[PDB]
Amino acid sequence: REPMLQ
Amino acid sequence: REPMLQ
Amino acid sequence: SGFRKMAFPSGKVEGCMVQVTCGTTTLNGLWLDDVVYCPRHVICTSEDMLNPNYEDLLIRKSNHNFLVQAGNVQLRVIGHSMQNCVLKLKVDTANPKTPKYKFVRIQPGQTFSVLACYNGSPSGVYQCAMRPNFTIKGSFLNGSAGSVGFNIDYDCVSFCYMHHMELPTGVHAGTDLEGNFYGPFVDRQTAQAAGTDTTITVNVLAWLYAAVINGDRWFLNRFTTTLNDFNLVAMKYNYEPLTQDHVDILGPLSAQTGIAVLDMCASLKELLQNGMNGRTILGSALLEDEFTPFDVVRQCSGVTF
Amino acid sequence: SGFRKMAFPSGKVEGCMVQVTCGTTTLNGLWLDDVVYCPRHVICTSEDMLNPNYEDLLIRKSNHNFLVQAGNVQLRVIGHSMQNCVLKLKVDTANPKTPKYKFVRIQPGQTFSVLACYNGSPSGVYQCAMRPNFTIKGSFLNGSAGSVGFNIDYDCVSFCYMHHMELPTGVHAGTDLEGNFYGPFVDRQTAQAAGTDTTITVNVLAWLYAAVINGDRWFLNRFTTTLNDFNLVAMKYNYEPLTQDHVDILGPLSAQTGIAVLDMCASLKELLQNGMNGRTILGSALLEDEFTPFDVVRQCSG
Repeated sequence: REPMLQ
Repeated sequence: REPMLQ
Repeated sequence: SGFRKMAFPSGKVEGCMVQVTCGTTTLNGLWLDDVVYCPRHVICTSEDMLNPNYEDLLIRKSNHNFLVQAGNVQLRVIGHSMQNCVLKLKVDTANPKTPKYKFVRIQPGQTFSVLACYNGSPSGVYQCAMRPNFTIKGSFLNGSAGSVGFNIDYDCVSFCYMHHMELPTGVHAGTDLEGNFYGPFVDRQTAQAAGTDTTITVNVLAWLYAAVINGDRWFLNRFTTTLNDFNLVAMKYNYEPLTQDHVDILGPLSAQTGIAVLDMCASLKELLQNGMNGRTILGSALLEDEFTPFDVVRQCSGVTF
Repeated sequence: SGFRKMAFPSGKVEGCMVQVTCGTTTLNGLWLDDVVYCPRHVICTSEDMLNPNYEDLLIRKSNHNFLVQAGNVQLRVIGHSMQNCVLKLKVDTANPKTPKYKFVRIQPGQTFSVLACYNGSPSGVYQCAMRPNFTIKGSFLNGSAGSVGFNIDYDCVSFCYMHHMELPTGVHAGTDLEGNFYGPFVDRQTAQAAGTDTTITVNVLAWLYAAVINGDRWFLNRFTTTLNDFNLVAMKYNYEPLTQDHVDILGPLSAQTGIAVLDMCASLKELLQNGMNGRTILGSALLEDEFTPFDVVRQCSG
């Protein structure tokens, strides 16, 4: 998956 | 051990 | 993503905590409107804790015998009465920090947050469940009595527990906010023991649903089961039998995931009979039973207070 | 008695949480005195998340592009700057409920309380440890960025974490309050992965001591070990080397229980080489490593 900025 | 009122 | 044992924010309850000193002993009270709720054994000395006659210890005390401090301010007690196992100390000042609140008596298998307090100062917050045997697996030291357990619904604090004692096995017992003990215990240092406990099946099932929501699903299988056939397995492993209300309560999670409750019971059956074989679920090697279905939905949807 | 994952009371931090919106993206800010600290990726659109140049994005912003809401009140932003990966929005009113506080950068192995928040409002609190690989194992959804981690001593809140992002394996990453990330991570959605992790040996030992204080003793044994013999086994199981500073920090718990640190190491050695045989310690079938020695002393009796 991609990293996710939350 | 006896019950302890805290 | 992720799934943690999460407590409610404690801010609204912190402002209700006060210290009650009745001579030499000190414990915590809960200040709502113009009443301070505290365990009655604040009036005892250590020589009285065995078999106190609370009615006779009370009459020796008058209003001025109760020292109530809310931080840097002292609250004048202008009245005192006993309701079951709590005292109600009327004060001359209604707590300006009183939240919207309810007093509720909870059922075994339901959870709540505890704000552990000492000398009227909060010290910690953690999540508990009322065990089927009516004890709670808390963390409490001498002086913690009067700490409270609660849930929040929107902006309303539902107080369900006030702490009173520790049992010989290291578990804990207390009352609702009307002073009635959970379970058959008494605020006495006589011989007492918690009865047999069981695992809260419907909570284990909710937690397995939480696992699936979060992508932890190795325990899913192509099998199914009837409720009665599952409950035979449940009792074999000292799990609470599943009643169809439990099944109903799991309805929202089953609909969210598309996994029939009885199919998830089939996964739980295989877990009980074959263990986890060194695998983990949501980071745990044991089957966690202190998340309710409401807890799961609350966390996984980001509800705020 | 008893032993639980215990967070600090969250009230003082609840009173500092605000919502920050720049365009269509919203997250949380921390409002202390007249400054609001928040993650810089609040200036990004959903397309600026892959490889943002934050300098470019920020210079294109004005003060009025930042909407700050404290409860149902709008705070006026009157100045902004970027410090590493956080923004500092100066507002026109100081938070009147600002607690005594400090900013600290914690060490892998230390713990803190997280107040998970959405739209400037709190959802819940839980304990986290900073893993050796600079991740934390939290419970964070979109919108949670800007939630903070902290420790409370007396009534001084030591802020040590601000949440930014979720890595692919589902662990979480963020910065200190000065905007420097914990770990080699960057606030972009380019490919990244957490490094290999290890178990925090000193914390497992502290947790064993907690069990002894709470009357669990089945794992104790008559054996002893040297620090070097123990560390040879430790490495074999992905455990951090135990140092003399770690032995020293376990002093109080050793004294209270009367079990030498190296005797507890022998206990842990036998647990690692033989497992637990379906038994449990403090309600856990795994060796817990997210309690510090300080967490044990704070919770347990003396």
